[PDB]
Amino acid sequence: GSHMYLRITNIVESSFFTKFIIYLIVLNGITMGLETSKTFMQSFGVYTTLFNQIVITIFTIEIILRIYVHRISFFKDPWSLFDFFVVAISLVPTSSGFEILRCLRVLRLFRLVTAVPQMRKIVSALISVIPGMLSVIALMTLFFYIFAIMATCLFGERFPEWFGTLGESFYTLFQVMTLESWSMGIVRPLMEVYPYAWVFFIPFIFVVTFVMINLVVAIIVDAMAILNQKEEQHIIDEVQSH
Amino acid sequence: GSHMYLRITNIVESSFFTKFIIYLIVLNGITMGLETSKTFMQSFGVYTTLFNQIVITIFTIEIILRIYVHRISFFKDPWSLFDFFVVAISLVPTSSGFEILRCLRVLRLFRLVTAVPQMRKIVSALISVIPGMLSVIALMTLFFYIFAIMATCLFGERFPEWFGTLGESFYTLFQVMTLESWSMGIVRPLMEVYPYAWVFFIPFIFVVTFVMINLVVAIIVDAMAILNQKEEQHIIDEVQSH
Amino acid sequence: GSHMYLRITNIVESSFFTKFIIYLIVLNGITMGLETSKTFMQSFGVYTTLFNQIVITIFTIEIILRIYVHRISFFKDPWSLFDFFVVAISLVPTSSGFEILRCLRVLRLFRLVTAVPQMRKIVSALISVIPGMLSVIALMTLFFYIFAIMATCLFGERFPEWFGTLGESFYTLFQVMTLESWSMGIVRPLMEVYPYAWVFFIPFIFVVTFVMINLVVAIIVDAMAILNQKEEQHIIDEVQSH
Amino acid sequence: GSHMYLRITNIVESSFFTKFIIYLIVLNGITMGLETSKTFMQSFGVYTTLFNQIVITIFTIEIILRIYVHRISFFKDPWSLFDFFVVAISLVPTSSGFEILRCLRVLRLFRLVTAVPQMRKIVSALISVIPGMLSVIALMTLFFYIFAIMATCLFGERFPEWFGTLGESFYTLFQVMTLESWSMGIVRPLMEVYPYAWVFFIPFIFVVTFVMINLVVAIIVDAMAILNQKEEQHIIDEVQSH
Ligand SMILES: CCCCCCCCCCCCCC(=O)OC[C@H](COP(=O)(O)OCC[N+](C)(C)C)OC(=O)CCCCCCCCCCCCC
Ligand SMILES: CCCCCCCCCCCCCC(=O)OC[C@H](COP(=O)(O)OCC[N+](C)(C)C)OC(=O)CCCCCCCCCCCCC
Ligand SMILES: CCCCCCCCCCCCCC(=O)OC[C@H](COP(=O)(O)OCC[N+](C)(C)C)OC(=O)CCCCCCCCCCCCC
Ligand SMILES: CCCCCCCCCCCCCC(=O)OC[C@H](COP(=O)(O)OCC[N+](C)(C)C)OC(=O)CCCCCCCCCCCCC
Repeated sequence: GSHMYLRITNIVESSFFTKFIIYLIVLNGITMGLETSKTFMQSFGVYTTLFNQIVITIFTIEIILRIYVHRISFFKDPWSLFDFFVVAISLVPTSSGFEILRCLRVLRLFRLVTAVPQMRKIVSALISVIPGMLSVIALMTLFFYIFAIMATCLFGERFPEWFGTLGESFYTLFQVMTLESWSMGIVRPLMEVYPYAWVFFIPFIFVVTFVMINLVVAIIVDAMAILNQKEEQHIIDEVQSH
Repeated sequence: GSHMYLRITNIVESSFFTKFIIYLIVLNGITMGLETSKTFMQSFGVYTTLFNQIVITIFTIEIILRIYVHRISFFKDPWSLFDFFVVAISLVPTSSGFEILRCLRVLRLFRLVTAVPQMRKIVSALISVIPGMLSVIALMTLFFYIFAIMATCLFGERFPEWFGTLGESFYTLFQVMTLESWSMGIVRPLMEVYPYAWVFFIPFIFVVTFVMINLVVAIIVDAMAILNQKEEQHIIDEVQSH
Repeated sequence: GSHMYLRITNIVESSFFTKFIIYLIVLNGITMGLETSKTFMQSFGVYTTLFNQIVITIFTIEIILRIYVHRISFFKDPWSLFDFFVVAISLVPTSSGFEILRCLRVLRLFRLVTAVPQMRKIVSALISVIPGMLSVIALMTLFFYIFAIMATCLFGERFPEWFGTLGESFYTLFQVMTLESWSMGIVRPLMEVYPYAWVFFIPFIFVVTFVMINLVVAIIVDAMAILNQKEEQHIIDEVQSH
Repeated sequence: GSHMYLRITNIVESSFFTKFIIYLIVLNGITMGLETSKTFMQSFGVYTTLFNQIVITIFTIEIILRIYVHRISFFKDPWSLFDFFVVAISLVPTSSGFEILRCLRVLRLFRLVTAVPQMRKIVSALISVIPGMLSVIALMTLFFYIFAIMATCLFGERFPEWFGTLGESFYTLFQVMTLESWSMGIVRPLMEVYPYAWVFFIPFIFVVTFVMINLVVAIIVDAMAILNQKEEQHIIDEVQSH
């Protein structure tokens, strides 16, 4: 039994195997770039379509193998779960009146992140910030929800494209947060009917802007506070212990 | 006497009471989201209106109770003052030719910030920066006031929508500070009549931008200077005292 | 002789004198805000005009006095030089076919910065950064000059409003640096004639953006490097000297 | 032999030589600014054209000399390589149906950066950050490539100006990253046909924005972590060694 199992485990945990997979990702990447062109597709079109159907069958083996080799531990791995879903997507057939999935196929190129350790590290690094930010995101989202409800009620009847709905207002308030056209595009028009509308949007811009800056400052200053704690230990320990 | 008073104080300072209040906030939140839809309002409309009239009577008890339990100390509490005003708003009746207040009702969902300690902390944290910034805000506001007066006098007669008034110019100068359409929307048009107008707006953009960046840098560098002072004490004390 | 001189020096260096001056600044401030309105000017117009002619004569005494009291040292003072020029401006009479100066009158409200120590400190603080930035500004300005010359030569004949002139191109390149309408407003139009124009503007946006961010980072990291040097001294001196 | 070689090496490594070169750069700079004007070119036009043909012959000597003096070491020098190419450009004759190069002539003013040590230092300083950023740029570029392919496939048939091509989509996605017109100009139009398009662009804006901020924070916090390591050594060494 454990004779057969290790036969595959030595294959899977192989460096070659990894490298081979990575080789395909890059190739199926270059492939999917060229499929973008209907010129290319009119000549070398069909070659590409089978290469796609190959790579995807190969990748399905890969995952089955990875699962057999890792069993439970695989579904406990964020990176493997990703690889499952991003290949699973590529399995569900175009046929069934949902041409959208034919467009998501290309998420399988994210496997290159999943398969290359220095990419993995970066992603892990970026993500590591988020869980501290969760409450602040929640507060900001509540803030949006309140203001979105208020604007729907104040401006939605005269300005329904922008505020007719909680979603329209959620969308407009995000545009205002990015400051895209907020004045020329949105508020200057609102004021033609609601002259005091600036009393809603300037303070919204102040709060939302102030928060994002403070978040950044908090992150930097709080992180530098830890590095200073860590110094105190090692500087004070070599003063005490010596 | 102090028999009856403590009967309520044990209720109010109850965890259950807090949790119950919080439960309503979330529900009256979800409620006010659905009121946004006239579809929903045409079916389940009236259920919602009474739930609103209940929650608001309940919340008025809550505050009366909170006041009896806390007396003076309550009106010395920013968080309670908020809760008073944000519920008071919700009391003043729609009737009296001011439909605006019907739209402010929803500020009562900010109680969720007021009622949940980790939200409270964040808000306290964000606000803690402001009092150091006060003079700089004052300087910036003076700067706006001077430039707003100057632009009203230079451009207001040909460009009254944007500069006819001190307020129009205050509003335009804030749009320029955010850089929304400043060139295409405002300055490029001004130059068609006042070719040297760029001499007003580029330097305004330099000053205002430079200041906001410097403020951020000052905050970070000045905060890291304190954390280094605090280290000196503990590092130097364990060198001296030992 | 030095009997008479000190008679005035005790007046000038008076706290009252300072406070009186500051009192006028605020009042002549509020005044110049109300002059903004032709409604107000049609009623209380003339009161205002004489108050202006008073304040300005008073301020001219002030400066003469300040000069007599300080002699050479006055013209060596940036803050006094400012006060000289910002009041001098207000002296040159509207008459002489230059209505622009009537609009600069209001720069005299900057005296409030000049006259209030906590404002003075802020301004001094903001300015303290600039001299380190001088070379980098020079580099950036050279960069603009080169790119402005290149764009005038590439795009100015088809796009003269935006690039016909070194100044037009200098102005457009600053708009691109702020990212105002850079694509929709400028580059997307250029591409209709010069399809590879993106090869000029994306890299311009990368360089200019990268530099401004790096400048900020350099300032923060370099400033935190000094505060760490200063610690080393005091931490190492109390280790050696004790 | 080494008699003749040193005759030139003393010339080239001369301070005067450097200063002379720098003098021309500034002059040929001022020159190329004035060539921008067809007024000036109609009067003093030809003077300028020969001055240009002189400066460029002189600069070609300079480089030949620099090469003879430095041999191999020259082509190992980024700054000299630059000087070679930026002067080489200026050699290839306008004639050959490529009027574009007549516009690149002016890159030779970048020699002033190359020739002035404090400029050199800045450029070296800015560049010093990039190699750490390489992987993150690669990740971001992969991200753009995936999203550009997806948008070409989702929106390119109805919105070909913006998404018809991988390049059009690459270009649009960069405009969205800068947030120029992203909503009013791009997404609001897309939604008229593809109402859920916001599900593509908001998350694209979140990822891309989050990353750029994190990069800046990482740089600052990671750099301050090194300066704290360096302190530990010198603070702990003067505790141990003394
Ligand atoms: C800290 C947590 C904060 C979380 C906040 C995130 C919530 C985001 C919800 C986004 C709303 C999604 C729906 C949307 O945008 O569309 C508006 C709809 C449509 O109105 P309706 O007129 O029904 O349109 C249907 C089409 N018709 C008329 C032709 C049949 O109108 C509606 O159906 C309104 C939907 C309201 C549902 C509210 C759910 C969120 C509960 C969060 C509670 C916060 C606690 C205080
Ligand atoms: C460090 C502190 C700095 C603080 C600065 C903040 C001041 C912000 C004031 C905002 C101005 C609010 C009024 C506004 O924007 O509207 C412009 C008005 C209206 O002109 P008007 O033609 O009267 O319009 C009335 C309508 N009508 C003609 C049909 C009867 O025209 C006016 O009435 C002008 C109002 C001028 C009042 C000035 C009050 C601020 C005093 C601050 C003193 C600073 C010390 C140097
Ligand atoms: C590190 C230092 C960098 C400093 C760079 C800052 C220089 C900024 C200069 C701004 C240019 C100001 C003039 C401007 O923008 O207008 C363009 C003019 C007008 O052309 P034109 O056709 O003569 O128009 C006159 C009107 N007309 C035809 C009806 C008689 O066309 C011209 O006259 C062009 C003016 C060129 C003068 C150049 C002066 C700057 C020398 C900096 C040297 C850098 C060293 C490499
Ligand atoms: C971490 C590394 C990431 C690096 C990503 C950077 C790649 C950027 C490539 C930019 C694409 C340049 C071409 C472009 O934008 O134009 C689109 C073309 C033109 O379509 P087409 O219809 O042939 O137009 C020709 C004109 N016609 C029809 C009249 C004869 O359509 C095409 O030809 C599409 C070109 C696809 C080539 C893909 C090359 C990049 C391979 C990167 C592999 C990533 C590994 C996962």
